[PDB]
Amino acid sequence: ANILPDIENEDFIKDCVRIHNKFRSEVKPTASDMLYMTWDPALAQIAKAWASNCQFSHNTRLKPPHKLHPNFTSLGENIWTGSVPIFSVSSAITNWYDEIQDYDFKTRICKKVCGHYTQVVWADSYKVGCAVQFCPKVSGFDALSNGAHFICNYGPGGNYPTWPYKRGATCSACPNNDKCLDNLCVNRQRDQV
Repeated sequence: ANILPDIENEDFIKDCVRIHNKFRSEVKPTASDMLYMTWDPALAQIAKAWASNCQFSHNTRLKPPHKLHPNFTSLGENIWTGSVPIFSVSSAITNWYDEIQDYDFKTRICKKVCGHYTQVVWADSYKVGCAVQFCPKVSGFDALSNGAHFICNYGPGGNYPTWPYKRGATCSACPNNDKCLDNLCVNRQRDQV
């Protein structure tokens, strides 16, 4: 019934990009510097290779002295793991974003887990690529069986110890001369796939 898409499936790519941007467009407080996010198939291959390990833990080669993508020094990563029937790109990314309920923007205090949310709305991250793997078992879950294991990687990586974006009037601190589209800074060069 539920299809787990491959990393080149055009609808899968559209869903990942559109749904990330919708959350980035709609943040509160408004963001002055939120970059428009596009797909990167090299990031999706990286996510594919790591998701294939079926581990609920970060790719060990996201930071120096590794360099998996030739254009980013450090990569970010969000992981979602759950049942095949419940999986969709929309449900997984929304589950990441909804950690906002536990994040206090003013103080950066997180009541539980907030680093999926912060990476979704990380202003400086502008490339994403994702993959979902079918996993008979996922390490780090004992009960789960025959699950969907969905990984997105982000370039450049976010989740530095600072606010995920610069709060301010939308698009008021875009790079260089960038124009604004739905509250996002766009740039023909960055945005090409």
